[PDB]
Amino acid sequence: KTHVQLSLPVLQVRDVLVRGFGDSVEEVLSEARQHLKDGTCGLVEVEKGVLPQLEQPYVFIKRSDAAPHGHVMVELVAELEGIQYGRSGETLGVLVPHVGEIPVAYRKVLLRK
Repeated sequence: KTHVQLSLPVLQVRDVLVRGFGDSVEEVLSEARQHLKDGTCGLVEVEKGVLPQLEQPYVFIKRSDAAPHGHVMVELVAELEGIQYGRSGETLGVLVPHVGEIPVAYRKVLLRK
């Protein structure tokens, strides 16, 4: 399937134990996609002070369309030293590995895979 319905656990930035997916734009997009497939991917909602507490490169989910079955359509865009790889809509948050942190909410998304 080109799209997969996911429910992503929303994590508080200060709870996150593994603060990025790796060391290159290509690696973080790779790892993010693997974790999304394996149900081991969390979402941190971006506000003032959040991104400097996480590791670059960043992986965002961005709204790709204006929402089947409550699931917002999203795609992956990476960022490293102020350059983004991809072009999409508004940021829903930054993806991180999920290793058992307690979420505050779930974000229903339809991921372009």
